[PDB]
Amino acid sequence: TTAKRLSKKEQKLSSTKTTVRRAPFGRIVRTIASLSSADSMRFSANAVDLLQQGIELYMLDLMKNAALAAKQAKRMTLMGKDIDLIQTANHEMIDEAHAAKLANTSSAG
Amino acid sequence: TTAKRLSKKEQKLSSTKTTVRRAPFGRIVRTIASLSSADSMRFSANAVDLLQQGIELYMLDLMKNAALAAKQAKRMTLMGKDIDLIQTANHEMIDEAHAAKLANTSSAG
Amino acid sequence: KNYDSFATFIAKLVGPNGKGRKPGFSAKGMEVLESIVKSLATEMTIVANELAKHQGRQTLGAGDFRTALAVRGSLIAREPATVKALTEMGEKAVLKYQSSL
Amino acid sequence: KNYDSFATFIAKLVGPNGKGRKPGFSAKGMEVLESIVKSLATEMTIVANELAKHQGRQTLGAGDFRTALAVRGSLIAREPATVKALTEMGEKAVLKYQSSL
Amino acid sequence: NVKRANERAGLKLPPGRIQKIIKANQTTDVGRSSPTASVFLTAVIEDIVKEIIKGADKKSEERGRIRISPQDILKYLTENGEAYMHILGDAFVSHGGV
Amino acid sequence: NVKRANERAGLKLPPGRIQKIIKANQTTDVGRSSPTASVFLTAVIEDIVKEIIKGADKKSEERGRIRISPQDILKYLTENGEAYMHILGDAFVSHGGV
Amino acid sequence: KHIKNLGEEIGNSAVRKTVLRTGVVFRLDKTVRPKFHKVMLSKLYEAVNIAKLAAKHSGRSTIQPKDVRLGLKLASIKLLA
Amino acid sequence: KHIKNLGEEIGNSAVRKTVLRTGVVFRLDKTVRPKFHKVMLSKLYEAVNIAKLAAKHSGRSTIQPKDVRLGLKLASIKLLA
DNA sequence: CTGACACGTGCCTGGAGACTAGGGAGTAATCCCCTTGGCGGTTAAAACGCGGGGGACAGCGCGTACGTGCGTTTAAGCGGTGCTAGAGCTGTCTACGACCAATTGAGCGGCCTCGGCACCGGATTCATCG
DNA sequence: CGATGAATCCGGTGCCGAGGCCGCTCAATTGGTCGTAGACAGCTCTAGCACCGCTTAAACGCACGTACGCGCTGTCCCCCGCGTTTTAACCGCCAAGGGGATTACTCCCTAGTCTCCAGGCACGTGTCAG
Repeated sequence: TTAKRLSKKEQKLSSTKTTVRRAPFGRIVRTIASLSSADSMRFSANAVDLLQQGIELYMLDLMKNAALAAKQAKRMTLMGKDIDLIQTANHEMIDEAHAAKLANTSSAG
Repeated sequence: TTAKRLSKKEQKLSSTKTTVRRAPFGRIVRTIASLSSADSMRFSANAVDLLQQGIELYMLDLMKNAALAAKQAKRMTLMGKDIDLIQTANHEMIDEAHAAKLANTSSAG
Repeated sequence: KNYDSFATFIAKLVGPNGKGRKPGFSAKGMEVLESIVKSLATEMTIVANELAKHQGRQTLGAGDFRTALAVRGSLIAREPATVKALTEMGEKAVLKYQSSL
Repeated sequence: KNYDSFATFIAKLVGPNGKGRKPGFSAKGMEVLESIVKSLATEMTIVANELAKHQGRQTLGAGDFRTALAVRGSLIAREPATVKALTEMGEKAVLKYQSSL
Repeated sequence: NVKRANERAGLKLPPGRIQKIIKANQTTDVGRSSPTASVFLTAVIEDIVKEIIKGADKKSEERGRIRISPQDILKYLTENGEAYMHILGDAFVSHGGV
Repeated sequence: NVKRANERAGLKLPPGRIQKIIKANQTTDVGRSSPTASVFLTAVIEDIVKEIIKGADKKSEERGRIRISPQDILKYLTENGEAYMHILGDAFVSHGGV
Repeated sequence: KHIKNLGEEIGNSAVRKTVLRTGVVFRLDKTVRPKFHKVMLSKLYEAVNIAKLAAKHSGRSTIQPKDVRLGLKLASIKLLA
Repeated sequence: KHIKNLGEEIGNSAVRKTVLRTGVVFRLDKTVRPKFHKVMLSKLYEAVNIAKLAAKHSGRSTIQPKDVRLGLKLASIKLLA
């Protein structure tokens, strides 16, 4: 039940904390902005904090829906083939080759 | 292998004839137009066809998604609880009460 | 040059309280409570303007907005009281304003 | 007296008898072939006006449409393969009429 | 001077500020915008805001403290009083938890 | 005269009719709308529609006939040439197969 | 004639036809029908009353293609394109 | 080698915290982690490059809060309300 | 705790009378297109009883594959410092959209014809359970 | 080793849509300014970027054992199949009148300019609330 105990405090931490730390967000954001061009986009100090509060909540909602779908199948755990079903049920078209190229090959730094 | 042939015929040959005939559709549309009002609203001759072409094509996508979910759940038939998952994952929750008065209390046309 | 916002006016709503006290607030919730107003205003104004173009008119007042509120109530399937009280209040306010002509 | 429809022009663009088959057209083909143009010219101009308003301008001199077409080709994960060709075609057309003055 | 807009319709928020927002989004086929639409819109918005604040304040005290926080807005009055919630659409309030 | 503005810019559709619908959504505060906006949009739309028509014509003759119908546009071509389909992702078109 | 109440005007065979138009699942249980009826009527009620209100706002009494087109557009269902 | 390869900076801990943040499912298999990263990065790219284009179109070379607030709205994801 | 918001103050420009032109919305008048409605005669489709079978739910066995505790890194993170790209406001000259005559042909609305597709009737692949 | 219901293909038919005319009546040019908007050179001061040293939370990898996903099998019940009966689309035809659509007109309530003063915006300040 350690998972249950940690999930008890996870919401209370969520009221003030973030899932991925600030510097690993500043990088990632800067690296992606630097693509599709050849210039340093020179972000501000509040755009990153505005982006985080949207993306993290969006994916919290997505995984909540996916876990709800997984429970319905009388399966306790969560599998990847549950996400694709939710994504295609929301008509959210995606590209797989581009996503694989983005995730696999980069340097960030 | 009778349902397979029935589906093969329905998919191709019947690309014009709708699932529900025109006269019952007109009767239900006229009955629902006078709900929550105090005047016989009349209609036109080309609006009902547009309403049909909208509603039926809207329901077909939802049923395709629900059937895909049911097949993904390692099942062969289809159950009503499959539709509820898609309805929740796509938002727009229905007031359970209204649909009942609509299907049950409403009785005319 | 000044900036125009509802930061003070949001703090100006009903706070005098004798039976419940608590006329409190904070600066963390100011941003969300002032974005709510802008969101509602834009959302209903868009629908009122779109509904106006049907009639061929080019004027908005006490009409198109009321029908926009009714449409945003019907689309939500809200409880009848939520939209009924709001529209009755709006009619009362417009009557109070137009009493003095 | 006069109307707004593209039937004559829609039934004209493709050069007939490519191999000996002039493009025929049904009654219901026209409805979809005009609705596509309507929808495209509506959404693209909406996203090209909401960006010129963001900049703080008054004129849409086709430089506020290039970055709307690019936005609409990036939002749909559509690779620039068939967006750069359209952009080049549009830029070539713009110069054609402009130079004639 | 009638610039005492608060006592004109008994409201609080200044109708003018809402009117500029109204005039911001209007396709170039309307213009006009009679001044009696702003009063209607401002009254509706004022009632909504007053009700949500009144509802959230009482519960934001039981948890402790005497202020109003984004979590103390998302909880209860948005989750309990969903009538003033479904009208806007999504919630996505803030760092307010679940 | 350069009444052949279609010939002036090498187009087929009349730019004025596209400008009529361009101006329908200007949300005020902008106005103006220089005439160079219509030519670019008209050229792009003309290329799109020409490609769609050419493909649908090429692929309709496999079933036979000399007509283009919603069944020959929704299915057959758009599910094959999805590049011009995704840009208007909400197909839901007409009496067609899939 | 004996039973005229709403819902069954959408025939029992209509559900089979619309679920068989897609070649994924060829069977359905007893509880699928009421969910279909409730969903379809819940959508249609809003999609028709929006058009009725938009028609009545501009005077007139008879609904017309423009009004139903606007209602469909506002009901988050996007027509031919 | 290390080269801070992209996507791993959203470590397994972030995915686990996101999954356990809700209280319905307390387990996750090995297929979830490689899917979460690719689900996130596409959305982040499609919501960042739009704001970059909007920032470049208005002169300038730096991104401000209004640009990203416009990009989030355009990316079909609503914000605080 | 320590710093943040509610209290207090000074100022200025934007919200207000106010008076006027000038056009758009309300409204009576008029006719003719089009919605609704009743009859009925074939005739297709939905509703219904019956039988056999395959598909959902449920136990058991199995084994590999997550969760957990523990020692070990390792970059998040603070506060400080310095350096400079670029947001932001101002002053000047001008190109190019706007509104107004005057002219003229191109596409909208009707008519006329002739084939395109819906339709049926006939000849047969694959197959198949004896 | 044949061979059911049919896997699709050939041979026409005539019944109304799509394509070729056919003048005409406004919609797209064409010239002619001109007064605001977009451009653009200069500048001044702000915040974004880059690096150092210390400390401690947090992600991280390994050993081990159990919870749980998956395949097997008996089942029994509920969905489909098929003939048959009941209903009710639906197409041809004739009324009947509601209400869409155009015109006249005239008076109200928005648009715009001229002038003023007090409400709202930007600093000190302390005392409690995270």
